[PDB]
Amino acid sequence: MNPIIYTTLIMTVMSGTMLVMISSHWLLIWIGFEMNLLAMIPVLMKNFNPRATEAATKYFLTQATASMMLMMAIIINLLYSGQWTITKMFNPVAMTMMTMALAMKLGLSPFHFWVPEVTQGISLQAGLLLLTWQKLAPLSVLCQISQSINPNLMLTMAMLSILIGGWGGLNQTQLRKIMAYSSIAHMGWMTAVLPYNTTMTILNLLIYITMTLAMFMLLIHSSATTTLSLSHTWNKMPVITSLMMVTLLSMGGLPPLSGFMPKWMIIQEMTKNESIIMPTLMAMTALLNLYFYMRLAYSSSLTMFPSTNNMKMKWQFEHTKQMKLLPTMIVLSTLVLPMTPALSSLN
Amino acid sequence: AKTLLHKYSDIPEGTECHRKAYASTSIGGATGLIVSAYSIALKPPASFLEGVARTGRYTFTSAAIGAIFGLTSCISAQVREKPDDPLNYFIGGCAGGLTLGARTRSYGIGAAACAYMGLTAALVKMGQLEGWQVFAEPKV
Amino acid sequence: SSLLDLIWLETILPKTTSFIQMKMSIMVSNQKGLIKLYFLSFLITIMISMTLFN
Amino acid sequence: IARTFYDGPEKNYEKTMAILQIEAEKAELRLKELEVRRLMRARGDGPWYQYPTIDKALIDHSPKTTPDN
Amino acid sequence: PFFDVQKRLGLDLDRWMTIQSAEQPHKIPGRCHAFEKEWIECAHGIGGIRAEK
Amino acid sequence: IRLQEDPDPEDENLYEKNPDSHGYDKDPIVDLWNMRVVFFFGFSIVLVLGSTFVAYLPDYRMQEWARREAERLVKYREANGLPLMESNCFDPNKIQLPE
Amino acid sequence: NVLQIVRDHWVHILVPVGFVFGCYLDRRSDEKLTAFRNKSLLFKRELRPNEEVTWK
Amino acid sequence: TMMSGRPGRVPLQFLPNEARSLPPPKLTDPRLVYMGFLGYCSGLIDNAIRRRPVVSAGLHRQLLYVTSFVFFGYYLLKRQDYMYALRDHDMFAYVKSHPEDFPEKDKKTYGEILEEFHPVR
Amino acid sequence: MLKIIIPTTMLLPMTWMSKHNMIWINATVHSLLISLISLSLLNQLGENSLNFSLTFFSDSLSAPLLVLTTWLLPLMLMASQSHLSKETTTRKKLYITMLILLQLFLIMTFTATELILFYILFEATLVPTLIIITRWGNQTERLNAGLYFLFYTLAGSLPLLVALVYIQNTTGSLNFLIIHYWSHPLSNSWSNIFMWLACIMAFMVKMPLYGLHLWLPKAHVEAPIAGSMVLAAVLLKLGGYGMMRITTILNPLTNYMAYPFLMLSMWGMIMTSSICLRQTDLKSLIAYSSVSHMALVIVAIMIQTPWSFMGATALMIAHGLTSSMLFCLANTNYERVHSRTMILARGLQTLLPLMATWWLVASLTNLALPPSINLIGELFIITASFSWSNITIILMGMNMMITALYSLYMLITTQRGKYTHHINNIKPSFTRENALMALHILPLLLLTLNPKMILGPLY
Ligand SMILES: CCCCCCCCCCCCCCCCCC(=O)OC[C@H](COP(=O)([O-])OCC(O)COP(=O)([O-])OC[C@@H](COC(=O)CCCCCCCCCCCCCCCCC)OC(=O)CCCCCCCCCCCCCCCCC)OC(=O)CCCCCCCCCCCCCCCCC
Ligand SMILES: CCCCCCCCCCCCCCCCC[C@@H](O)O[C@H](CO[C@H](O)CCCCCCCCCCCCCCC)COP(=O)(O)OCC[N+](C)(C)C
Repeated sequence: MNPIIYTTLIMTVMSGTMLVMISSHWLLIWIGFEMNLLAMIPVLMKNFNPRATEAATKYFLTQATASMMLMMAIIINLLYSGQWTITKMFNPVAMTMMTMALAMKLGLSPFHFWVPEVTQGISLQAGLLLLTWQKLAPLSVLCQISQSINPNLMLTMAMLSILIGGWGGLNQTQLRKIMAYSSIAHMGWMTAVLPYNTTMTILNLLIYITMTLAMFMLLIHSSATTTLSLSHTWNKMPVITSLMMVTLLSMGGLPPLSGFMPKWMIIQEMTKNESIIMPTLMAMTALLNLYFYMRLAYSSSLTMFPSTNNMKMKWQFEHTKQMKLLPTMIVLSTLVLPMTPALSSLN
Repeated sequence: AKTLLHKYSDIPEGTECHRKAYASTSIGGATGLIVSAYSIALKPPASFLEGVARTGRYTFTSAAIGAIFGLTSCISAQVREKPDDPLNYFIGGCAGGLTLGARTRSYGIGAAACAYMGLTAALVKMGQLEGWQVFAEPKV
Repeated sequence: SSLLDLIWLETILPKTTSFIQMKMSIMVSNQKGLIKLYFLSFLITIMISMTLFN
Repeated sequence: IARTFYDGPEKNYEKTMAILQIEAEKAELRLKELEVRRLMRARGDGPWYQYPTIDKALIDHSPKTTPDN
Repeated sequence: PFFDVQKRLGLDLDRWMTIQSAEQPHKIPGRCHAFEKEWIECAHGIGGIRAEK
Repeated sequence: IRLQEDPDPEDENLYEKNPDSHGYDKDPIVDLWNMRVVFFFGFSIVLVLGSTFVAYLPDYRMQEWARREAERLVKYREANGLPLMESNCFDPNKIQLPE
Repeated sequence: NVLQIVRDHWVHILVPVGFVFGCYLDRRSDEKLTAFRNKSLLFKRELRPNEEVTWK
Repeated sequence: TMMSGRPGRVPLQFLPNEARSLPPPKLTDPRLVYMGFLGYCSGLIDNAIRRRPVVSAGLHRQLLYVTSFVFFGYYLLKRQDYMYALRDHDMFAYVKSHPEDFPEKDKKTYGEILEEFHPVR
Repeated sequence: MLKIIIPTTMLLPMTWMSKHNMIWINATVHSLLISLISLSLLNQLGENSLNFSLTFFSDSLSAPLLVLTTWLLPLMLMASQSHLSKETTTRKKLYITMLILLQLFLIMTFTATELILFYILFEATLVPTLIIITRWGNQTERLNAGLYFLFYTLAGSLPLLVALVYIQNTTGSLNFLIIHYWSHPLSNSWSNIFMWLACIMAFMVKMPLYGLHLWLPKAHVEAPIAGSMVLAAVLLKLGGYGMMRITTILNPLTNYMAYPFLMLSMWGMIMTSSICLRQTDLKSLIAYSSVSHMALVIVAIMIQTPWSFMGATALMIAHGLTSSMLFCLANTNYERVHSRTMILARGLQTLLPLMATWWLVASLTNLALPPSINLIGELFIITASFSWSNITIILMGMNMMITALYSLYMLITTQRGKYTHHINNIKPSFTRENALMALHILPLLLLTLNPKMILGPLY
């Protein structure tokens, strides 16, 4: 792929997402979704191999089905109201269709399998862009249409996402599948808080995006896609492993790190609405995510795995490409708990 | 599902134990049917007869658990003359757990299910008494 | 020491929970990666959301 | 020791009074804010939870093809 | 979520098409132009909750 | 063998190189000064000075003040025939019972 | 020489200056809680001729 | 969304004109100092990742880190203070304009209030 | 409190900027200076607490714990410099940084005035401890020990977070002064039962309670010496401090909800002493003795009388000092023979006399020997339990007998008898080890001399 073509495809993905986030018309929002998917497929297929082709095929099928359901919901809403503006939807059936379509686009359970499948299939840069941006857009649509969300359906899908992400991440050994299940669990948390505070949804989105960017860029720096490949990083550049360890501790929600702020604020907000069982279950279930984060931390930094002999040549050579904003993402993902009241600025 | 739950709740707590058992059996059968549908979808059977056998096994297990829970809880509350008491729901939940253990042929599964289901059913009764809500309506 | 501390206090709280989590993790992650299977799952989920949720 | 390292009891007493006043006022404000949020979300008659409606400046009032609009 | 670039910049990208009582070619009226006009003028400026109530 | 692994090193004795070792550092001067700073600061400064500071901490708990107030109250109450310990902490006139 | 001693033993002032700065910040925090100074019913009194505040 | 759609809100405005009447954060704000600390930590981590001397190398780069963090932190603090002041303004306005919803209550003393006593024995 | 907090945050850069061979010296000297500075917190008032600012306050309960933490840091530095001779400079500095962060978090925890900030800090204490255990532990089981410790603590503490945010929503504040002054009775309801359960269970897991304590032998046995010292001396006291703080708003529900916990504490105190009688590992014996003592502290806090709280505070301070000293002695023995088996090394009285003296004094303090503050606290708790009921005396007497039995069993097994013939690498005791033992033991005797400093606010 030509660099000009790649940058124009990235620009087109961002253009689709921005069209979704600036449009006041359902047709224009659907157009933005379609443009985003159309420019996103080749990004997945950039490094051509059967795994990448299969991941792109599964992603295309899922997103096409979601777009069909979304346009059906738009049409049904138009039939009963004659309105194209994105507001509270006027038909419960259309609202259910839209909720299911946006949940499928996000990867909320039980629409999650494509997330680990595609994330394993595609490279690290593709997975980073996929997770971050393709969560960025449908959450914007949901925040706009939150006041008509069915709380029962939204919270059911959110709790399912949390449980399934925890269990899948428990089982996986592949780093990309681990990141995908982490994404599923975090999306569950965000959509669980969504029907109450879109501000808390946005706060969790920002913190999750920062932590995910830091983790993916650390993986790209170490060029490790498996647990054992990451187990050799301590013998080449031990600083990256320590930074990954503190980022993993933050992503598990351990105080006083940045990952505790979204969980804390969401639990507080849901408690304000007389919800106790759901916050307690969500808090207890995240211990699975913390467990497999800790298991990954044991293999990479807290213990020394055996290495090989060509690692001496690797010692002799130095990393060339410089990650952009990696130190900033590492600092923002661990040390911004004292800056919590800025969510009012986020309001 | 809402209609079945409404029927079960509308039947009074300590009376009409046969109707309570029937309603709980219907709820359990619906849950088992949903579980069997998801199981067939995700892990396809080797044959139509094997799929029907799996569906029947799961549905009967769930329905038996529900019937035992309803019978035990209603009869316990009736004989003890203490409605609105979580102990009856705990006894029903442990009875359902023992039924699940018998169905799966495992003493350990039966004991763990008795403990967990009894605690869960006691918590459900306490929530009904105290006004706890799982999917709380937005406010504030 | 043995019967209570090393056996039953371990069996009740920490070991049983870990076993349940491992079993559920295996159950969730044990997928053959078949779009036919999980799209049938999608159809079931859509039908359930349409009917059982009002 | 008292002269060199410590102050009188009046300082601690009155600082405690000031701290208590601040914290009590904060608690009152928090409860009142919760009440205000509940009322505003239930009624929609304040500046909060004003979900957008359709602007009436978009309506075209010019005469149409048909007299009856 | 919604960055109202149209309102900020004074642009009109889809508001012309949002409703059926807006400016139509050749002044062709909608089927329910009067009813939509009445509802919009009722619900203008009071928010979704009060508009529905 | 399954790896190219180092042999487990022999235990290192600090007394072999330095017979008069305090067990702090391999370097003799560093070890001696570590001993000196630990002993001086810890024992002398912390133990002695903090112990005498705590012993001569001013009576901010008002134990002696309470004893003197009790002496005055006992003297006054036994001089006037009043009970030494009052029956109630507060004033029943200032307390308003429900009907 | 003398330069090396300062080059090596300059870290021995960090904790003392931190203690000094902590005392200063404690004074700063105390001076913000002076809204009931000489206003409690227990310790209220008239100021001496040559003082402005009861405590600092 | 609580304060989204508030009347008179200009879209895409980080700081409106009505925020100018609030006290700006001091330059010695502890929050600003913490933002500068975050910038310094980012510079140290950058040196560590690029395998330069962590404390000595790249003084200009570390200074730029600290300065950028302080700049964005000052503006972020201004916006946060404006939003909290706006929240308090709206709350007080609603309380004042709904007296029947927020009525004053007669204050009784503990000599009149009867509280049950639970002995600890 | 900033005059104590800032010097720790300055210990950090001093550690990272000192030379390679001066880190231990500088850290020890300045830790001792900070401890001396923190000795000024003991001057407390008889009416109320020391309210420095809106964020931090000190009390007759917080002051001894803060002094104990600040005194414990340099001893941990001495032990760590003992066992980390061959480490690299960067990793030595990282270990010192972990210790400094732990001390800072503990100080802020003990002085935090709000329950939510207290929760944040007392949960932040987990990360340095977990890193220390799972990174500088000697054996394979350190990973499992860290997992058990972390998950026990977090599964206990998350419902506490939910309860704290709920209480803030209900009452308007989590400030301790406000919740103490504005406290209202807790009616007998399922919701109040479960709120009480959330708070008490979090702190009980921290204690630990009997039946929730396996993580304690796991972590204490497998942690390095400094980690073992901090885990027993201070980190076990966060649960007791929290219970003595939260129980303000949990009345009168504590009269009825405390029965299962009291029964568990008493019976498990007996059971853990009996377990100590039959331990083939010295560290495990010390850990189970810690469990028994903290069970007694739980009994005191649950019976919740002014005589019980003073005993609880005194016993917490005494247990911290004694358990730290016992762990240090066992670690010196381990550094000799590279094994934790109790019966491996014998005749250590004829091989090392002054260490035998230190063992004797530590064991005599471990059992309640008058007039030690250990006995003061235990006797106050026993008297309060006697006023509570008159069979608690039977249980306490059984526990005291078994405590003396296993303490003297450990002493006789390790020190008396004839030495192992084939162990010929037991070098004479170091000045550093002797100074560590002396600094462990002398403050305990001075506290015995002046006992009102550790009897808490109820004195
Ligand atoms: C200073 C206290 C900080 C407290 C925390 C604050 C937040 C974090 C600090 C910001 C980031 C700092 C830099 C990080 C990378 C450091 C790399 C390194 O080697 O550094 C050595 C470096 C000197 O060595 P070098 O010659 O440049 O290069 C040697 C090679 O780097 C030699 O490298 P190597 O090849 O030997 O690398 C191997 C090593 C590589 O290991 C590392 O690089 C460790 C550091 C990176 C890990 C992550 C750091 C934290 C990032 C944020 C996460 C949250 C932090 C808070 C967490 C709280 C809960 C735990 O890996 C291992 O040893 C693996 C085994 C250990 C793994 C398990 C333990 C992991 C612990 C993770 C948490 C650590 C928290 C504290 C970190 C303190 C770092 C100084 O010293 C420093 O960087 C010291 C810090 C800066 C001091 C500035 C002083 C300025 C002048 C005085 C100012 C006085 C106050 C001002 C006011 C006015 C007074 C008058
Ligand atoms: C007239 C000539 C002078 C004009 C001056 C320019 C006027 C302002 C121009 C603003 C830039 C031009 C537009 C560029 C995009 C605008 C982005 C921003 O300005 O908009 C604001 C948005 O500001 C950002 O949201 C605040 C950024 C806060 C970043 C931190 C988040 C808090 C994290 C908590 C932890 C903090 C850790 C420390 C961080 C370093 C509000 O816009 P709004 O239309 O209403 O948003 C709608 C969506 N809502 C309602 C749901 C919010």
